[PDB]
Amino acid sequence: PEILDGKNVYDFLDPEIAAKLQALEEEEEKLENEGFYN
Amino acid sequence: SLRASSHLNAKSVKRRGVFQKAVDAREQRISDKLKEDLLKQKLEDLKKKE
Amino acid sequence: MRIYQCHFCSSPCYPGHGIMFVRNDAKEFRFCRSKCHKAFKQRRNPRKLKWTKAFRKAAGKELAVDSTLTFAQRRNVPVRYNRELVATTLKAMARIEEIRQKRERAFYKNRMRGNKEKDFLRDKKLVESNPELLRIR
Amino acid sequence: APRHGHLGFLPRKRAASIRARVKAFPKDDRSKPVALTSFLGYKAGMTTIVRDLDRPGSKFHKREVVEAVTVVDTPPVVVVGVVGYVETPRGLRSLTTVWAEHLSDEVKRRFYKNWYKSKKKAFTKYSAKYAQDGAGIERELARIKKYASVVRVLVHTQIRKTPLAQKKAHLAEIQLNGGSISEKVDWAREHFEKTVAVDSVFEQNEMIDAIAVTKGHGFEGVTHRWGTKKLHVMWSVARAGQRGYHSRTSINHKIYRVGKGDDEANGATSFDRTKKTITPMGGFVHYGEIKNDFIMVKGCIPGNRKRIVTLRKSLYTNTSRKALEEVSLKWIDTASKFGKGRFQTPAEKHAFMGTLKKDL
Amino acid sequence: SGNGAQGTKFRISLGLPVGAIMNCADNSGARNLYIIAVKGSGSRLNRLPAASLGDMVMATVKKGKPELRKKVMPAIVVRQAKSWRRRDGVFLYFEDNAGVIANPKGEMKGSAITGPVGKECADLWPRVASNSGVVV
Amino acid sequence: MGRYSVKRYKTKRRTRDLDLIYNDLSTKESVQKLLNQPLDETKPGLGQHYCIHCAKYMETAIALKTHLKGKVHKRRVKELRGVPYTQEVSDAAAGY
Amino acid sequence: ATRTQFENSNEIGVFSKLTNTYCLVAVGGSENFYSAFEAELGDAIPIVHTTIAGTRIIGRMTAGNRRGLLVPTQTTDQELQHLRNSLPDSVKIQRVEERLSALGNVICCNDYVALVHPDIDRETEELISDVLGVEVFRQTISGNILVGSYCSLSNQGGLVHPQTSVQDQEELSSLLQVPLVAGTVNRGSSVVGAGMVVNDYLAVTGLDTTAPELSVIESIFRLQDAQ
RNA sequence: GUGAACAGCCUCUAGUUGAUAGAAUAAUGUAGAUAAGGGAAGUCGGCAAAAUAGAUCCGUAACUUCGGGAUAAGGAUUGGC
RNA sequence: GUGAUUUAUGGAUUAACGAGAUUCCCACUGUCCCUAUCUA
RNA sequence: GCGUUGGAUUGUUCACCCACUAAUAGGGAUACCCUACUGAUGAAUGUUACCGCAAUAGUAAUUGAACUUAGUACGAGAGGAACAGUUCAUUCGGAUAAUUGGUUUUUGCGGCUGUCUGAUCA
RNA sequence: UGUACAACGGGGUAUUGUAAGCAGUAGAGUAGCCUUGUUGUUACGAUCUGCUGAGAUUAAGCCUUUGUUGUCUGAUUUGU
Ligand SMILES: [Zn+2]
Repeated sequence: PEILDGKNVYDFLDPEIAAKLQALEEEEEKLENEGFYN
Repeated sequence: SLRASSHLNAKSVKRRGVFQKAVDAREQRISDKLKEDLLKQKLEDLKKKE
Repeated sequence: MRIYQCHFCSSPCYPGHGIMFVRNDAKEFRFCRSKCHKAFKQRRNPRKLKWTKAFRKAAGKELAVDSTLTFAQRRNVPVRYNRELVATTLKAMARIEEIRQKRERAFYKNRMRGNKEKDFLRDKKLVESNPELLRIR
Repeated sequence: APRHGHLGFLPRKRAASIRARVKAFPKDDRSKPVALTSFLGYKAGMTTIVRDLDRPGSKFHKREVVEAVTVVDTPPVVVVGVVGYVETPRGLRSLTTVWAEHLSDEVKRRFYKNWYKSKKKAFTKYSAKYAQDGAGIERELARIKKYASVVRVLVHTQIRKTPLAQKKAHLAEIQLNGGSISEKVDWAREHFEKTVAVDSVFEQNEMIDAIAVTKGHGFEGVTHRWGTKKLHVMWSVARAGQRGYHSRTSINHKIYRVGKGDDEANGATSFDRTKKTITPMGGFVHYGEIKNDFIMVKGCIPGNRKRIVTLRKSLYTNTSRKALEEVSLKWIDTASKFGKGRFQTPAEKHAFMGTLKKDL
Repeated sequence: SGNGAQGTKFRISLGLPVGAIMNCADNSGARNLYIIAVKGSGSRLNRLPAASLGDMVMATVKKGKPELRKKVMPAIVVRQAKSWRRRDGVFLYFEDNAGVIANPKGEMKGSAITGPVGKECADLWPRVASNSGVVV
Repeated sequence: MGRYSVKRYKTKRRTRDLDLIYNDLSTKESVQKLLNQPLDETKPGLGQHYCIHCAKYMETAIALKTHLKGKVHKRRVKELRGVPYTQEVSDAAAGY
Repeated sequence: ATRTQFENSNEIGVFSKLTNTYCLVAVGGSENFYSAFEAELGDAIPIVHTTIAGTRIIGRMTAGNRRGLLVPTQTTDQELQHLRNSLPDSVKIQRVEERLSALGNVICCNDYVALVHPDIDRETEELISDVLGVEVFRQTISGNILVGSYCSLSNQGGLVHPQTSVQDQEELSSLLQVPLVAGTVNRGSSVVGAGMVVNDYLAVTGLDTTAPELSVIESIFRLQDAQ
């Protein structure tokens, strides 16, 4: 595919990207419940 | 030149080759769609008939 | 391809648009458009300018530094083109921009909260300083 | 030196109709089924395209290269009637027309010229002639089955299905390149009040001919008309006159795409994976949207935007490799041409700008 | 076009008429050129023969070593100072006009180069590609 | 669009850069060599009297003395305090 | 040893590149030079149709060894991806950011040691030793500053342009650690990096390369089983 | 007011609002302008257009009937609080 | 007669000046490659 | 059938060089007024409209270079085309505004000097 | 007398480049009522910082419209 709406993927592409996605999944799991997005 | 006999017949044998066969298969390929369009509109007409 | 950004604006120069100017010091300045091109010819300073992005990310508007911003730096190490990582990166990049939108909307809110209090204070200045329209109505 | 002009298109006058009229067709082949020889739609704007290149031997083999295309609105096209034509020692002769028992308001509005004051009585006797039996119709049809070595069909567009508002339908005649003229008219009779795609005539990896009328430019004199220098009478002495609005014919036109209205993400290559139709930001420039099929062809057709064109399927069996190469798109620019466009989608606009004062 | 020029040239914009001064990017110490001529010329009335990147000229040296001055020798253009279009989609330009000296065959006169050369001339002339320190 | 743009800011009259002058200030040896540039007859100031900050060759000492107490030198010496704006922040300001 | 002709040019190492574990080739014209290489070597190692920013010149815009490989800023993600997909993952691949890009012009390298410009940056000078494990030196040859153009190296031997004096020859043979010869290729073509290419078990040269030239390179690179 | 000014620009006192009008923007003309890249190659011919031009600091050769040439050349500077 | 100066169809010379005549150097630029646009 | 150049030199055509390209062959032939040429409407054909035919007239494409064949046969070698397959390019013509660059009364948006409406604003 | 047509308005695109109105413990500085500071505070003060990618413009030969408000029967000529 090599392309998205923007910021084409070869600057994104590495392994452990799902691990990073979980590393941010926990972060949004923190901030969703704190009322920060009021 | 465009219109020299040598380049011309040398192009005619090649036209008799791969290109006309590609076109002869292309016309059957597109005749398939050209005929099934009638079927699509006719099943729409069946949805009208019911 | 690349969507390589404007040297002067950090704005995306899609393929076909703009200019790649290349100096005696053998460095490309790929440009979004003529406006930014003529300004760079004119030796303007975007950090001083207000419509650009270097100034914005320097000036305490939307955060320059974060991991959601920094996930996409570069890769000078190719990765052998497996399919199954890409099958998930397509969702990763999708959700990253959603969370980034949420974060920067929250940052705009962090910049623009306390606006209604000063709005009411200026309107209170108005109603206290002009009670004559209140005699009228 | 050369002559500061051509001589072929010498009576440089305006044409008589904006419909550039088909004059040539490739002859026939009476072994195939019927294939329509032409089609027609309305030019809308231009875009830019990059394309990975399977051209064996060329300098740009297996490379990305940017090129430039046009786009035309190509709705489905309904058939309304036929005509026959017979060889004489004068030329050809229209000997019968036959129509298709129910006609749209659009074509009834074409044949009339001041619509709303009209009683719109266009075919009210013809539909009455379409009796319980269609006797006179079959009379004047099997005649053509006997005679009429070559046969054409009438078409009209569905122009209400375009962003454009003219309300009027552009007739034409179209030649066939099948055999068995009885089968031709039988096919067409079944196709009466039935409509036809553009992916059912054309496909990718194709060459076409584009015949249209140019943009007008008024009465420009010699220096910009012929590109001649600046400080009895012969007809080639580069005298001023009307430019533009001539008919022309442009050939060897490589299609890249045969679009589809129902297909969402018409701008999608295999590469982008973005749900965007090719209608870019801002709408087209003096044309609207593309919610129908379409064509993406390289070069630049004669015309201006929101102008009609007619299409022909290259009129002979081409010989160049470029007539047979295999196309593969990599990316459609989808930016607004109402300015130096930067952004494909308004969601990308939101993403790169952020939220704003009017946003909340 | 001449000998040595492997591959064909694709059409580019044309910036350099005759009488157009340019830099000498060589390591001989020669400093400038003054074009008089082009090889691969078009034929038309009242024209100025144009040169561009990848092209090969005959020209003088107006400033450089005196042994080479008041003498004519060939040259290749290396920097255009005018905007062109590589098909892999981008417009670009270098700032300055520059041309280096070389024999009629295509072999480079000097042994080294200062500054950037265009992708076109680099791809075209292998001895440029061997003696050049830079690409773009 | 006009005459001032083309009479000051064409591609024949360009300055050296903002960046290389910053790196020249950082590097000790560079200002030494730039001051010890020898004579050349092909300049009016004859290959000397070069201001490092304002990259121009004056012809005498008074054109340095009056130039240093001026509003043009203020510009360069104020801009050379902060960051020299290389391509890094241009990359950085949109998530690169 | 074999002479070989690119399309009508005798200079090979401007249009192609070699290592002990793989080989590169441009895609200019027709697929005959790749067949020419595989006629000698075969499927012992990968031979790869490759490009650099759509350019034909890989032989002078690239530098590497059997341990690792380097490419300049101008190259593209597509070419980098294709290089890793084509080549085994045993060898490194890496894209470099510099002011100047003429890597094969300015790197004459073999698997253990390589030479570079004096003004090359110390960042990439560290990185090349990091990726290849090779000792780096920043020198010239007879004042001729392009090192990757006028030198061709191997672990068997090497070569330099003929104008080098003998003091330069010996003091460079010290640094380079193989026997050297101030030699020629194609009737005195000064550009030896492009005029010929060499690895520990093959050399390739233009058709104009003569029999004395073949003999001296054959001896110095010790290529047959009787040298 | 401006600024050296009785140059030019704007304004108050005072006086005209007269010059056949209207609708349309096709060329070419007439006056006025801008144009990349090169920079007099064009042309009999630097014809015309265009370049610096104002004020201060330094500085200004040969030649001379010593009186000048000289706004010589040429470099820097010019806002507001 | 002749036209300042040094030294009489008048001889060698000459600073300044001339809407006096000729060649060339700088920059300048649509004179030109190559023409394009806009305004009353 | 299609093409035949850029410069250098004289009021002068006489005279004769440099370099490119495939070549840079020789010759001839005030003006609104009526005509010719370039373009534009137009009643009459019982009407008005749509689609088409095509008597006739004009006619445009050109050249070089290159991968392969092929370092082929031939030649002792130096040297070396070829036919076919394939790609580019030149000069000409016709279109087009995606993109780039040029253009500004969008007088759209800012900014500026002097001045006028007391000052800001506009 | 409608899949209607238009005049405005909204939305989309783009254009420029961050408005009037204020507020500040930024603001070289000079005076200043004297609570004689030890950021004394008060005066002026080019500008800077924030409400502000803000403001204005947008078809006259751009896109889009379930909004509002109006128009929707004037003259003439024609026959085998
Ligand atoms: Zn920008």
